[PDB]
Amino acid sequence: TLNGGITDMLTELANFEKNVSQAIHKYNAYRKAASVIAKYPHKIKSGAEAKKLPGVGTKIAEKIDEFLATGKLRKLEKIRQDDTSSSINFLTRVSGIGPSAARKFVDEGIKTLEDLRKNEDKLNHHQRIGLKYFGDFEKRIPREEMLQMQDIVLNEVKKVDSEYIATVCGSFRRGAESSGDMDVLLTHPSFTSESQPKLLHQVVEQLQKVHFITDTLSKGETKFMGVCQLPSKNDEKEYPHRRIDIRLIPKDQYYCGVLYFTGSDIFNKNMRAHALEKGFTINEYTIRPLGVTGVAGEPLPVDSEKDIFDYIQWKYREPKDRSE
DNA sequence: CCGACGCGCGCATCAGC
DNA sequence: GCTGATGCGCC
DNA sequence: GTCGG
Ligand code: NA
Ligand code: NA
Repeated sequence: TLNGGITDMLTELANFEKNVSQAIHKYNAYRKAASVIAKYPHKIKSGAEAKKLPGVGTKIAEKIDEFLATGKLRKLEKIRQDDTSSSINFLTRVSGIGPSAARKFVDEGIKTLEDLRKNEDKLNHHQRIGLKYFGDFEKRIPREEMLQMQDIVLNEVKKVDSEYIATVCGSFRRGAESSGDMDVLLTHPSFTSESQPKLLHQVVEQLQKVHFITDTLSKGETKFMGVCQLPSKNDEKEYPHRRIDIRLIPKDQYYCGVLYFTGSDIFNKNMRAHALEKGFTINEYTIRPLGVTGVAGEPLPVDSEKDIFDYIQWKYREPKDRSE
């Protein structure tokens, strides 16, 4: 809570910019500000003190002065009591309702969850499933539930084909106390960049046979997005439903994907800006050499995560320590 | 001053032909 | 019927 | 909104 009142404000402003204003660069500007402020180790006492930080400019500085002198933000107080704006903001908390659907709904008088319940006919399939599990989807997932979840995912995936490789990435892979969802990266030997896609459906189908996956938000041939729920012990309170994603990557790109999706995020930007001060370009799929021109060669065979630690030649930095 | 800002990705849905 | 654009939720 | 060419 050193600067919590300031970051809460910047994050509040950010959400309104994303959801009501539909100004995504302001959203990220506000969130960037909140990030550098949350990590600044002093109780900020002035907008001017703040403006020294990268991502804090004049306007956010002035907003801090008003916050620090009066407790509040006039613009925020006003927006907060504003029925149209705050309804739009709120409906975006329904998964499948982004800022356009929420603008559309608040135009036609749908402002609340109940209003959606009375107009299910006007929600696509994703939105219905977001509305149904609205509460569950806002709970975090404790690491201990992630382990049981990961037990089921790996058990069943090896059950369909012992040659599948599955990895749970996300902050969970780095050891997090809790997770917001489960991101599962899938691969098979029979799936290369130069390849046949039957493999995702087989795994989704097995996880629905054991009633682990309960609903389907979107499915294709390389990405699945849906809902899962741990089995209850018959007598106990039933676990909340959880968001789950499963990505079928090719094998020659898999460990690039594992690294990318594991992260953490800013770990990778260091990992990448400081990747090419060495001569091997990196993204999410491949590591490719460059030349004095700057055009890429052809990517060299990463078949374990740690050949991105040979090609750029860092030592071992495991899931654990990739905080940045 | 004025554009960049994830030099972003898979899938579901809509606008349009 | 199709393509391309736009909406969406994410590491 | 903040940065930088
Ligand atoms: Na600054
Ligand atoms: Na939403």
